[PDB]
Amino acid sequence: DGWQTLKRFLPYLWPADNAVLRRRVVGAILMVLLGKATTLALPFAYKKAVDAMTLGGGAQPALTVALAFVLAYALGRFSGVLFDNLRNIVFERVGQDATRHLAENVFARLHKLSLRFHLARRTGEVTKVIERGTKSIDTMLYFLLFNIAPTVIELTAVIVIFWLNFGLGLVTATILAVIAYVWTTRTITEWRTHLREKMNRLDGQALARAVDSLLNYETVKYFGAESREEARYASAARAYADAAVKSENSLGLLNIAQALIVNLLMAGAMAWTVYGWSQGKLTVGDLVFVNTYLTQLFRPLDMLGMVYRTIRQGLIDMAEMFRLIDTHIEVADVPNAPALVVNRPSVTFDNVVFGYDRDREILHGLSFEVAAGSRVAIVGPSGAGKSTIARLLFRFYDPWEGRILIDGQDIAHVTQTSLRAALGIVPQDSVLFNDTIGYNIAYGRDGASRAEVDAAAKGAAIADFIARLPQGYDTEVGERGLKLSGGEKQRVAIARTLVKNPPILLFDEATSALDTRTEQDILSTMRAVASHRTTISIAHRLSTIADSDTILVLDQGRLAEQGSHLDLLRRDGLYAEMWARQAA
Amino acid sequence: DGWQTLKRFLPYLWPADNAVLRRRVVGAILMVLLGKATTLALPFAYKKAVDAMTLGGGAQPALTVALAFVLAYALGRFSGVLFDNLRNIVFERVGQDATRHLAENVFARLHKLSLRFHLARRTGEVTKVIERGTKSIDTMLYFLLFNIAPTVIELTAVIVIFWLNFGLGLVTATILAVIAYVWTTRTITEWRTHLREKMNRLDGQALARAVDSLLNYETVKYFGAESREEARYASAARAYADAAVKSENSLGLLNIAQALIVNLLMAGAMAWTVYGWSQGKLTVGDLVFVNTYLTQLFRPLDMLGMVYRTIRQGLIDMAEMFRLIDTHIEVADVPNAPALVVNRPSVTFDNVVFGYDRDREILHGLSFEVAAGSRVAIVGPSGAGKSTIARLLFRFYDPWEGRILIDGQDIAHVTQTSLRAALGIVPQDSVLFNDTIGYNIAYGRDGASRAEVDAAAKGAAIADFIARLPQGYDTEVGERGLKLSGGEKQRVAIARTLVKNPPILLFDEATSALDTRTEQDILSTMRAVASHRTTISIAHRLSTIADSDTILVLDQGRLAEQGSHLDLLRRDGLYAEMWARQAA
Ligand SMILES: Nc1ncnc2c1ncn2[C@@H]1O[C@H](COP(=O)(O)OP(=O)(O)O)[C@@H](O)[C@H]1O
Ligand SMILES: Nc1ncnc2c1ncn2[C@@H]1O[C@H](COP(=O)(O)OP(=O)(O)O)[C@@H](O)[C@H]1O
Ligand code: VO4
Ligand code: VO4
Ligand SMILES: [Mg+2]
Ligand SMILES: [Mg+2]
Repeated sequence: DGWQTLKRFLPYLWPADNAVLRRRVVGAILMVLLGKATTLALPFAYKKAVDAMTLGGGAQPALTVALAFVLAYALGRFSGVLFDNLRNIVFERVGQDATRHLAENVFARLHKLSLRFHLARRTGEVTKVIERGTKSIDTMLYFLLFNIAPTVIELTAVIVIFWLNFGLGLVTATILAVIAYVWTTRTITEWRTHLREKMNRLDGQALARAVDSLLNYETVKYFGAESREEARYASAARAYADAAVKSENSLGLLNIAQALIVNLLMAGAMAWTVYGWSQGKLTVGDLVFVNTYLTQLFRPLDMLGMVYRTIRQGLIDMAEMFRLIDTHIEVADVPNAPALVVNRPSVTFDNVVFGYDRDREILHGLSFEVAAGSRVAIVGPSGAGKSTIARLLFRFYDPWEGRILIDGQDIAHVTQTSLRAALGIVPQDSVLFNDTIGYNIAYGRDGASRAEVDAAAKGAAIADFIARLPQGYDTEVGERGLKLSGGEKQRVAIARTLVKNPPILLFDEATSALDTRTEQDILSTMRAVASHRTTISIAHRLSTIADSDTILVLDQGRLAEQGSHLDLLRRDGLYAEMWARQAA
Repeated sequence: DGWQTLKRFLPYLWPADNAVLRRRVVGAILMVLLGKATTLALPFAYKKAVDAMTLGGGAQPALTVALAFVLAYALGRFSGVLFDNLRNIVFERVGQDATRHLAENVFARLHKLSLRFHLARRTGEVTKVIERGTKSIDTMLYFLLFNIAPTVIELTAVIVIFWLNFGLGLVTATILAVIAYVWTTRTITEWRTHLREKMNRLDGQALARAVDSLLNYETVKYFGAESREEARYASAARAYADAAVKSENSLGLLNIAQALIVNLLMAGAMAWTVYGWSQGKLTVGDLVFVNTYLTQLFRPLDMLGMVYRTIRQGLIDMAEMFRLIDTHIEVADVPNAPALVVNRPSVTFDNVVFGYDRDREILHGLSFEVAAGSRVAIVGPSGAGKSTIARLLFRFYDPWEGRILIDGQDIAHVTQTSLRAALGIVPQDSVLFNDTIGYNIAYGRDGASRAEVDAAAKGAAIADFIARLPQGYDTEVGERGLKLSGGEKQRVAIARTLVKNPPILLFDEATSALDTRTEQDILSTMRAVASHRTTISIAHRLSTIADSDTILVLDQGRLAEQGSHLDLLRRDGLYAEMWARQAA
């Protein structure tokens, strides 16, 4: 509930560092206290000012006493407002710092979590949650913190004052009033919360549908599907509006009940006071006093019945953000993991059995050894699952059984960072940042110099194409570089991995989008650049890999045939069939 | 400014076809008027109740007179709240309907706009603006509409009452108070707005950067670049927080000045009233009367100073939404465009000159004719720009000069819908909706039956693969189909286009991710399905298109060679070189 959320948020407000920020909170609390004391004082001055005017005076009738007391009243009101604005000004920095640290922590945690949480994740939910939560925590914190506590202080103070100045039927009346108020408010809020949860869930679903439609604009255009999308959005919007109408009607009923109770209590107290006046026990200033005290007390509470809905939503949103921060990490490093030390880059697969889900096993005891410095190819027909090999090597997931070794070391027992530092990959579908081509190429290593980018662009055979562009390296690619052709994007990917210069390199359909001459050029660069590293090339078109040291042919998640190109042509098996057929 | 935004928004509030809602708005305004009248009346009753009890009495001036008037006071207070909540409950339906129609209009317009918009922007900004704006308009409409107009009514009424009951020094004093109030508020708000616009732009930029970081999770993982993104986000967040601190300081100063003016005016009025009382012109009830009137008047205005920031941001966002709605459409249908009639599907290109930007011309007077029913291929090396042809054919852009005709008809003069209805395309990068495989295949034509999907899945040679999946047609595939292999995605794309059954079909490197046997299979299906349509196949690997009726070879935006496969091999030109090289 909300109480747990606030208890979780409380450590951020009173940090255990920054000795400077801690003092400001104390000062702000002191300002709050002075403001309350002044606003509490001013009605006693008003009551006495009224008392003086009627039934004689002490020096002069009203020339001096009435003027002095009216000016004291006005100056008091102004002083209270001044203190309130001063507390706001002093406090605002602590809040800004607290929310900045919350945002930074959530961002870091989201980058640390496992990919399986990224494979099915809607863009709209994450973006909406972070934007909404930052705005939410600022609004909720200010309204919550600075319009509830002083009212409690004033309620206790008023109880004390009634104690000191009257008989205690007033005390019993007010205590019963507060008890009724709390019980009624709680039961109504309980009824209201289920409908609130339903409304919020429907809103989130509608927004995610809308974003997916907008994100697939090309496909919606190709098939003329505009009307279908419009109807699909319209239905969700109507359902949401209905739920909202029910929610606000219940809010209105709760507000009417609360105002009835409050005004009943005021009626009763004023009546008892006038009855007491009839017997000559009390002056009429007592009447003015009680009236002013009650209205001053109840103004902050009546203010709230029109900011309720927002505060509620804010509290929900903050709970949501903590929920996101709490989800656990599926794949983590072991305790005290040693660093990876790569001296001779052999690769061993030892009886690896794996699948994404327990109901579909994909690899069936695949074992093989890739010798250091050798050039090997991995081929198979479609659906083979060869792209898992690579995804497993980077430890995006762990094997159910068996193990992977690099230089004789179990990759489950080493640090993730050294492992991924030792490996380079060129994937099938490469994504570009929304920035210049020069930034995208320099991204491979921290601080890439002009010489490294020039060398890589030469090795990638894109130098002339860039030279003929008007803006050169500053040509914008757009979103996912959708402004560049496929061969251009694949060349940028090759350049990136060239800039990394990793000891072990993986080509994952690296050449599939290029023309023949470009292909032969980059293939020659790849052969030259492979001098003393382990290179694994996964290719569809066999002619580009026929000179490999060894070829692994996978079918249906297992190793069907293994050996050199000549051995497989002699065996007359699957490889021979594939190659012969393709040649014709 | 805000005034223009509100004037634009007002037609949504007072509709013109339902008529049911129009009566409800009238009823709500009537309730507002009753509530204000009651809250205005009850202080006169209080002043008189005070006047009766002191210095005389009509009958029994101790219990009967005082009880009736205090009870009337309490009942009046309660009745005002009751009317206010009743107006809220009655009005709530109109707001929901208005915001629903606004959202629907923005969605439809966003779908109608030109592609060059989409390819220039970030997903996060548009999603943020639509979510933020709907929440913004609802909150702003409620606060704006129901906490400003009654204060104007009350101020005029109080002016009238002072007129009727006193001499007009009070009137001039209030007039001067209002004039000073408005002038001060305007000039301070003017200073504050420049800082506000900067704050908002900085926030938008930071959020866009964050979303692009999250959207490129794979690449950021591949290069261990987490620290760079964390620092990059952190700096923007600090800049934003600084700007926010300046803004709130200026708001605090404005609030203090306003409260000073208000409390000075009350001081003066009550002082003058006491001075007048000293001469016996006025009873003591007058003091309470004036005090209560002023406090009741100013209580709604003191509250606004703590909802100001929110309303301001809301108004900004509502302006933003209309700005988006107004942007003009680059490519529009001509007036009275006739429908397309496809009787003989020939395609003519007539001297088409085009480029994306006026500083880089890509096609240099390309002209050609594709005869109805022929099988033509378009080939070239990389960067050729052959991928522009299709985008031009669908009229995503217009030619600078020349024209394209189908059956002889200028495509610029026909309706966009009939034109795109006659064309099918299989693009290089195919996008999947976040849903099941069956939904994605059935999407090609509205209401697609089970027989058509079965026939298409057979023709695409994916039936066995789907049969071996546990959930079959109900298999989830992620978003952008990132869960499927490349061959699977390309097969789904082929199936969609087969489901459309268009008379003209374009294969844009359709066979690129498949193995040899799958390729030969689908190539046979295509050949069979091509019987009486025009088919244009753009292919990198020449062997797959050697049997075409004719092949067009493009280089650098021009036609290098044209003719049948044997003619080009005899010519010993570019085609011969490319083919020979690839074969070896
Ligand atoms: N995220 C995933 N969730 C569930 N199944 C998956 C996922 N990714 C891949 N699969 C399965 O992995 C196989 C694809 O492996 P892959 O090596 O990419 O084949 P290909 O080389 O033809 O692209 C498919 O059978 C697919 O169903
Ligand atoms: N949307 C675009 N905006 C700016 N330049 C573009 C855009 N699309 C293509 N270009 C340029 O067109 C050429 C590649 O276009 P394309 O037709 O895809 O060639 P190809 O057929 O070889 O893939 C490049 O020069 C590219 O910069
Ligand atoms: O997308 V292309 O440059 O390969 O024709
Ligand atoms: O679908 V694949 O065989 O190209 O990775
Ligand atoms: Mg694969
Ligand atoms: Mg291309």
